[PDB]
Amino acid sequence: IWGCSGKLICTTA
Repeated sequence: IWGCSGKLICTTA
């Protein structure tokens, strides 16, 4: 779920 809402670790490739 591509959703960066308050997340240092929101890189998922």
